[PDB]
Amino acid sequence: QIVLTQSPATMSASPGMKVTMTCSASSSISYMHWYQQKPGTSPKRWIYDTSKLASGVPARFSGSGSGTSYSLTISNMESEDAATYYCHQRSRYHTFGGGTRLEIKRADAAPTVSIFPPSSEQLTSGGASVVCFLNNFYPKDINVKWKIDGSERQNGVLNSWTDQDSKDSTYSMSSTLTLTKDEYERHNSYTCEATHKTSTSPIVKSFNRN
Amino acid sequence: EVQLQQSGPELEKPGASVKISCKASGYSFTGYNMNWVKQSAGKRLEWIGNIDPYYGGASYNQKFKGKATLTVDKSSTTAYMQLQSLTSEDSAVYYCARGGYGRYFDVWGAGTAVTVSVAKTTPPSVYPLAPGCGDTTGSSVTLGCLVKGYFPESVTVTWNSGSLSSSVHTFPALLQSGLYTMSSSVTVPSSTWPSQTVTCSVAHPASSTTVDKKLEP
Repeated sequence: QIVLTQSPATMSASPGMKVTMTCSASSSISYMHWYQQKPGTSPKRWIYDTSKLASGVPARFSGSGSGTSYSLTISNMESEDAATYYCHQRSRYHTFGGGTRLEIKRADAAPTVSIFPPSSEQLTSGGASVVCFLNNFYPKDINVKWKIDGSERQNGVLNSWTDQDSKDSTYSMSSTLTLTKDEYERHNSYTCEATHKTSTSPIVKSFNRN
Repeated sequence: EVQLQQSGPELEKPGASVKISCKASGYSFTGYNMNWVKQSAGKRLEWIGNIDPYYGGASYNQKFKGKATLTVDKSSTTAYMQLQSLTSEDSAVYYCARGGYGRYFDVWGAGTAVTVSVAKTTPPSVYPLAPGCGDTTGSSVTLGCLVKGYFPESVTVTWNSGSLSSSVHTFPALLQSGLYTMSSSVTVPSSTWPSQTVTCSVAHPASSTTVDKKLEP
């Protein structure tokens, strides 16, 4: 029943910075517990009974809070602290927050955008995927719009995002518009249009079949 | 020490059932409640329910009543969760976790992947992603491979037998209508492609498939 809210869902910080993330409950609770999770791994008990550190948790971590408001703090962030942190309470039921992922802060970076027509191989199968890569951008927030002959196309689009990169801390994204071969061949112009905070104009990347 | 060993990945069709296990070791089995937690790909933790191995009582998140059934087996100190009438909503990783004092979860299993699909093992179609005519206007060129319609996970995509790794991005697969699709990109200087050959090598162990696709201008 008790709803736990973690905001923001993504938090940026640099090694050395103090970090504080918050979990708030829809009704007063007695304790908060916290788990750390990294891609490919299970959650790990991190802080429990509001302020107790699990064995093996660095002392730079601390927990606090009371009533409807609780927090997990890192005194001085390390790189290895980039991870998702979930709060957890039990009253009538066990409930979890939505998680806050701590990411490595870096300078903004505009995406490199590439667009690809359907291969002849795919076309012989009656299908047609148009693919757009938007690579090495920061921050992660980005919007991609597909246009066919200048008109926005919303169905048939699938999007995939990489995890933050180990080496340059950027994000990348793949977007695919899948059509039938007959529908694809009926139009001339295909456009991948991206909006990202690094520019007030949409990035336009197109090809014309003719 | 204390360990929870979970059973391996499950692949089942819609409407079927699956029973996954969580073998506990290193402690007095009846002294702790066992909890089960769902995590859909890239999403939050969700509590399913728990079971007391001493008296046998189980408690459920109301959302999973009629979906999940919890049991224990004291002959093998194992906790079980059965998921019935599977739908695509049930594809997730499932964790068992030991509760302490009814409060926190102090030991977690490694998780069991469950994937719901009507598809049997199916090899990928591998499609080259080359820019259209006139697209390469500058100093770099990005190429890709679209790996489509395979089941189950996973595939690997390697560029020029691993020589080009520093500029490679691998995009997580998506499940649609029971089959997976993923893509991979690589960027090289435009002075080296298409003047030189670039090949993506796609391996799909489950179907014994290896596909080498040359990127053509």
